[PDB]
Amino acid sequence: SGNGAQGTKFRISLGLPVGAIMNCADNSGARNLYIIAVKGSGSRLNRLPAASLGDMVMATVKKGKPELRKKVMPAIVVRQAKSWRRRDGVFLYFEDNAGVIANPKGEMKGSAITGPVGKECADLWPRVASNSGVVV
Amino acid sequence: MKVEIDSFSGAKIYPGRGTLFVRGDSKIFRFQNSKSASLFKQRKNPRRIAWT
Amino acid sequence: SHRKYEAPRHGHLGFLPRKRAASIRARVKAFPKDDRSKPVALTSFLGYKAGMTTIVRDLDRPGSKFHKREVVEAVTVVDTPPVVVVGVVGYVETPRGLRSLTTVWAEHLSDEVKRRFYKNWYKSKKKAFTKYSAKYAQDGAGIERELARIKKYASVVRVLVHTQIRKTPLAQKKAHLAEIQLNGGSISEKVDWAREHFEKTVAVDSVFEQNEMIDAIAVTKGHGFEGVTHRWGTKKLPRKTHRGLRKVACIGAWHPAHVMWSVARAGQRGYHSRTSINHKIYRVGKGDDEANGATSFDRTKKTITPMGGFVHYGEIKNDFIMVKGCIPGNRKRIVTLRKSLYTNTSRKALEEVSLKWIDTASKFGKGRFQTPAEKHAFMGTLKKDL
RNA sequence: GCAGUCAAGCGUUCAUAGCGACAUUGCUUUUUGAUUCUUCGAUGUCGGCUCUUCCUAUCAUACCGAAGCAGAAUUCGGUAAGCGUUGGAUUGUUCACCCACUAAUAGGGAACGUGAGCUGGGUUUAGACCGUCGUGAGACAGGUUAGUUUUACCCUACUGAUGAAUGUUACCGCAAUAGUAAUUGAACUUAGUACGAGAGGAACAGUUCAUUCGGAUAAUUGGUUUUUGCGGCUGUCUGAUCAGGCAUUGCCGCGAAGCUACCAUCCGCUGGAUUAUGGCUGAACGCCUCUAAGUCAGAAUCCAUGCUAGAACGCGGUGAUUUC
RNA sequence: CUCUUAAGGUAGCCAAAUGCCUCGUCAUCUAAUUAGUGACGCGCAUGAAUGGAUUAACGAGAUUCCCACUGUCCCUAUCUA
RNA sequence: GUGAACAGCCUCUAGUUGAUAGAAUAAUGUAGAUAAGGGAAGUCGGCAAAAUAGAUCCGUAACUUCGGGAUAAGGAUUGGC
Repeated sequence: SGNGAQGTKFRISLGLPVGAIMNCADNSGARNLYIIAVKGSGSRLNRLPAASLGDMVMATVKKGKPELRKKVMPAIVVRQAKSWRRRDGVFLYFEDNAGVIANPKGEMKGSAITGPVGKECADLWPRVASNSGVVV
Repeated sequence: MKVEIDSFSGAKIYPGRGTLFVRGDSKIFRFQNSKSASLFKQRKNPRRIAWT
Repeated sequence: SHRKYEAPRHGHLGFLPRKRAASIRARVKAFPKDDRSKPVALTSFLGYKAGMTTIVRDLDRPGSKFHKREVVEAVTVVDTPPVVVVGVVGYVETPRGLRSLTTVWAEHLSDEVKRRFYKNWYKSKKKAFTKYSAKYAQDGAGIERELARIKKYASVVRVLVHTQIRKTPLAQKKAHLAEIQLNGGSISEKVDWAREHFEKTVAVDSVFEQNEMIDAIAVTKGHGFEGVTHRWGTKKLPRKTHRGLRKVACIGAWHPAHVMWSVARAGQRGYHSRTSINHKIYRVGKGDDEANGATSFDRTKKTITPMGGFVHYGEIKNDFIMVKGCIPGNRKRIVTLRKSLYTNTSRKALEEVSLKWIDTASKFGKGRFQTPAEKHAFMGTLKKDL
């Protein structure tokens, strides 16, 4: 996941290797988030680091407000297209990959999230849960 | 424990079976297997698929 | 010359050599510490692995996101008819190891076991224990003597038991025979228990109980001769490489001038002996029970057997052990279910389960129905029927 | 390159917490030289990829002793190589340099490991442009572009696989020897506590998860499809229909089974003895002293438990042992 | 104004396939660029048919980026002959 | 016959059915395919693969030697009756 988090996150399948670009689902003015690092994450020769629902990533904004581009900032993954399996046996998946810009403590830069947002993410990050609409 | 129903075929879904899609709006869809899942993706119409 | 980047070695050197097991029945290599203060009892059991299905249950684990909530788990079911006791073997301690001094057998042995002593039953004269039997003639002595020898010397005591493989869907007629250490108390008590049980039967519910953690011992599924890549999980070489790419590029430095026991090489994969630990009993089935597969929540009458029958195995008509998760070996294969060499306190290990529902749909395709009854209710009348 | 001895000095004061001049003793052989012993009827260059193993001058992780150690953070030092030591941008690069994650992103060896293992970007044949040099042919330790990577079937080693001879044949076992494995992080709680003027700010026990590794497994989900299993489609051929052939598996949708994925699920043991170190009793030396005798506690160490093979010249118990 | 040796680099162009120093400096593009591009120029050693500068079209030529694409890769699996 | 066609695919006439064979279907290959999520992070370098593609109708930039650029680009459509 990351650091700033309230709780733990049971393992969820990885969908977003470094280099993945996800839709930006806040109202910050960024359109993309491009993942360059995953806060969680350990090491294996040749393994790309990869994130998953509720992970904090480090990202840059490829498309979007100029004041917001050309720099690395933390983001949080709130939806993933790669299917994953919950402790209750259900394998679910979203229709896109989406993230929200955040500061290192987990406070969100924006103040609204567009789309649904998976519970696992919601639980890890109060401030995201707070700004979330539908959850799972 | 609940038996869900396949939202394309009306089929009984027991725990662990199939998959659950979550659309953009947030309409949740559940398929019982990968057949209904696929026909859904191809934008088939349940009303014209005779086994549903 | 100092490897440019560092990585962990592929594979575990504690599971070498990676050859075919000697026997298809994997050996119990350790029995639990004996506590001679409690009733004489078997320490393992023999069964046939039949297949897997799915469970639902509430979890009980304070502090977990999933406490007081339903989770859904793979289980595997192993066909477990009663085991028959036909011998006792006594072991003595020596400065060279445990050693067997005698074996005393039962007066009558069934064909199932007798068949284990032959390679060409159809045409043998089946003379197997026919002179041994006569030892019973004499009011006792020969037999009663050897029993007495085991009482006098003898330091550990195992019974000889066999499977009743006929009570099982398998084509194989030859039963499986094994020694199982008697852990209940006192050498003398052990052999009496053993004597008393000769020709008699022993059920699993006298060995194992719900929630128990047990070990499984079995030869692993064979796969024939494998290349390095899948055998060891070595990395594929680039697409560009000449002369193939499922290899390891460098088998060794120039010195030591010898390919070394630690580099990965093609050869047999599978058919190995594994002792797998910590498998929690989730059900102990009764064969006489027509609601095997039911629950205090799912009240329906149904047996554990899947619709269609366990694929590549058949039906479960006997007692059975249901174990959480999975187990080495494949369907049809003999498994020894051993009890724990230790007293786990895991919390995970202490949890008491109760199932809520046991899957029973066909495993032969995407089965949509638990019972014939449910299917007919859903489909209504067909063109066969009525 | 690395480590000492002396101690003038640094260090508010104070040589030696951490450092340390003038001098001075060494060690190493991944630097570079010096030499020219081997190889010029041949030993295939640089870098990378892949993979195994070894060293320790230890970066992380275990337990400790120091401090200019209040707490947190650090720094010096011991026992330690058991276990890890990464993802990228530019460059043929090694190196270098930034970004980024992390417990940490230590340093080295194995013919500057590793080309009948690959690659061929660089170097270093023959094409070619330029700059400098030259009357010229040509030259350049300058830039640039294009430039064929051969053989294993033999021995050995290594992986796995059979097997003669110990009356015959069968079933159940022992265990010498050899291998052996787990790893690291976070959150909750302890606690806004100990400590502190404040700013800040731990840990043990208990709980839930995760990382890297490993061994299996296939309920489930997903991948694969000559099930050529069902259906759909183009073109042609069998007069039409039915039903089929051909199109190097004609194409498309679904697709059981099998195989299989941190793309799936399950499982990964607990006793002793020690190291450093801190101590007990205690002389030597009527005092003192952890040490001389004796002794307690004690680490990711070691030895066992456990786990894998089972000596084809290690072994036990048991069954049946031939008239044609 | 002067010296060598006849003159003394005009018009242009430029770290260019010509720049040692050099991974030049500034700007741009990137999270990050010994790369690319635009600029700068006392240019080791650019420069006018020893042709200089420009240049539409063309190019299995060298080079940089972007969209699309994707088993190149993460990380491998499966099938046919 | 299909179709723009001396293409490809199937056919008639004519000609062949000849290029050791049998049984299996391990590894590793050679040749042919496919892959969830990501999308060049692989690599000296997108090498190899993949993606595009016929026709009709719309639409089409800089620049230019005014000829081009241009199938630029970007879109809709397509069977049977």
